[PDB]
Amino acid sequence: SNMWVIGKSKAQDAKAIMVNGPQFGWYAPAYTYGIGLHGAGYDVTGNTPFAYPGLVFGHNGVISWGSTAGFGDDVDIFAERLSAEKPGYYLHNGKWVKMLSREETITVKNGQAETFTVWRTVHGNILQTDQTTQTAYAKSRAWDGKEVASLLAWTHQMKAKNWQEWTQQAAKQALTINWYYADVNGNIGYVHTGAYPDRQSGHDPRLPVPGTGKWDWKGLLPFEMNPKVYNPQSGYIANWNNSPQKDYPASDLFAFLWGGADRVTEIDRLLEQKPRLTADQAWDVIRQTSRQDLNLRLFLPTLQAATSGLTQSDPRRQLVETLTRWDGINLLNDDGKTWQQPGSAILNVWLTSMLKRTVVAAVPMPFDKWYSASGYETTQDGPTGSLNISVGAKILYEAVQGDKSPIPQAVDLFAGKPQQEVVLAALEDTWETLSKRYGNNVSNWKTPAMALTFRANNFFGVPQAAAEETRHQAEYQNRGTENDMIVFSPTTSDRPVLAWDVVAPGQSGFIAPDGTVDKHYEDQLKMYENFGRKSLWLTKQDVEAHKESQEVLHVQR
Amino acid sequence: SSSEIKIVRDEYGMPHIYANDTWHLFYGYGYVVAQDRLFQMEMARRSTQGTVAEVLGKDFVKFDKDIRRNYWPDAIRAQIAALSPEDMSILQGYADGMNAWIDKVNTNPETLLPKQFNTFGFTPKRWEPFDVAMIFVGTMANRFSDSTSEIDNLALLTALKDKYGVSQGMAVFNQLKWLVNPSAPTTIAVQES
Ligand SMILES: [Ca+2]
Repeated sequence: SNMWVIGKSKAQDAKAIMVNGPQFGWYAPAYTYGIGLHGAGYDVTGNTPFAYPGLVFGHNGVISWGSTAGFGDDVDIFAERLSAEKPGYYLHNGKWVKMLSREETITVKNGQAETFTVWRTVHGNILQTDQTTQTAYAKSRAWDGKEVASLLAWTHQMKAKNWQEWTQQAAKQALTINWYYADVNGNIGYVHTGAYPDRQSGHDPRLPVPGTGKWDWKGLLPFEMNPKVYNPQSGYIANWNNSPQKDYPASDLFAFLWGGADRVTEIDRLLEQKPRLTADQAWDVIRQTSRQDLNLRLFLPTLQAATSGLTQSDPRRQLVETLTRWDGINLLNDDGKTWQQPGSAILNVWLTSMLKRTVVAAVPMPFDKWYSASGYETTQDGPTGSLNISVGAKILYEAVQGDKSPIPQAVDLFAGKPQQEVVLAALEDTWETLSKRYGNNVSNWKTPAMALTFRANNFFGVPQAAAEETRHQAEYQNRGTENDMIVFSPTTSDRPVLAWDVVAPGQSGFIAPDGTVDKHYEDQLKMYENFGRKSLWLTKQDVEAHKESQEVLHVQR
Repeated sequence: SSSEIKIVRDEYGMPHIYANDTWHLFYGYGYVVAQDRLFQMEMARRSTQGTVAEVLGKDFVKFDKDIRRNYWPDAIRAQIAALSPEDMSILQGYADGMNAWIDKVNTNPETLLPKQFNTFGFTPKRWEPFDVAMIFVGTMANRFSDSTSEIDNLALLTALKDKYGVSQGMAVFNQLKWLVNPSAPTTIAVQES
């Protein structure tokens, strides 16, 4: 999930520009819901996931807000000590404490019903138990019991009129989420929000801790500790689920790392490029980053150095020259199914081969399968979410940095061979594989493009529409599920704020009993595909001016 | 009036709610959501509470059990019970709004019932404040803030110690799953903090 916020000093013909592309997968009917709320202290416009009471993306005519997943470490596992005798008890602070339990009945359409028990300790619900060790794992969340307050902080922030009021609400959001701010005066801000544990000294947050007492968190860290910036010296704020600040520790997921190879660099490159950006230029970064190969930049120097002393008639040198001629931007051919350049196919084969010879080789089975992905995933429906640099690829980047890398190389991943020799061997594998399928003439390689699918099943894998409701887009775009832009103090208008969004397929998922589809069921689908956008209205006169219908209700509590 | 809720839809169908109080404002929101996205919302309610096997069958029993094991319903109810009346209005407003429209739908299903309820062979039930809160808890708290692989990391670490010995196993662990990496590109510049 990406975001770019541009302040006074970087903005051209406006005072502040906010562009958000939350990435949640692509669904039919839309993941988010468009809504404007005027009354009881609220005056907002925007869209929000699952029509939550609070709007994750929008503005109130004074300030604008947005979000991106935080990925801080806010969950720890407690190894609970059970006795063989005296069951449903666990040892805590030298006493055998009884567990909370609840019975549950799963009713099944056309099958027998099923019942089970859920167990809970002071640390959290029990995940799994190992009756051989006499250990049970309880999952402890720093936000346990602040779920409802997090929702309400997301709602009350819509009424803030300045940074001061806005951060009072940011302080109550307990989930690990990045929050972004912009205002009518050109002020911009960022807060890495959430509840984080105050851990015991010598607690390694990557691995379980005994739940017998000594390892129990001391409490939660204060909000003064949460990374934040207000009106940064650069004139902008960019994030693509990268580290908030220097030395901030990421989630404990084995598959998640914050290293020198990060996709946020692709955004930075573009924002530093122009001294000032207009709104169209700010919107335009969505198109470029949507189409950018993420590995080109990281490994081109490595491939260039390795093939420098090779002959022109050497196929491994040819392949690097193709990539050298390429900008990394994927474009579809006229056929709507293949890419213009073979770069991504080359990097995908090369990278898979490199991983198998280096990272995969150093890790015992079956942990070796965690590091073998190149990050070019997909099926026929294309990727289920965003494209990123794989974990194996981030670890291989540090290795190819040698001594320029801050990560001590305990095992030499190249296993005593010079780097160049492993690179050339992987390049030989690439050539052998690709030449076999497409031929020897690299210039006529017509490689398959990734596609986009608006799925009928929600993210849980549960149907939220009929299978036939599934929509397909020819070009895969590494962008938000929705994209929204807020422009404060345009010099171009009389209006103090301008805002746009796109909610595809459409606003409504309604289908009448006879099979009659709503008028707004899919009127935003083509707009999505060609990087278009629709105006978001706030004021009564704009709303009135654009009204298509009215409904008045008289209800009393 | 205080009883009045005006609903204006724009050229894209995006609803705008005009109301004088909190309960009336959230009622309006709930009402248009039930108009636009009832089947989606209903399926999102069953997904977040682990009630998919009831209407969908055998295939969702494991899903249902996994959802239920990952939360404590009673802890959620207690947070709702502790809300102030203004805070409570948002949730009650919302559920009420939705219910208003579910009553008309269930009254005149020959024209108002979402086609998919017929397809899937079930009908919409009324919502309570707990249901609204669970939509957020289940798709925001469990989707993006419930991430850990600590038991798996321990398994990996144990395998590295069996391969490189104790000290070496640990140093390889730090090369694969480092705590911090000082070269990572950051949102906040180092001059800032
Ligand atoms: Ca942890």
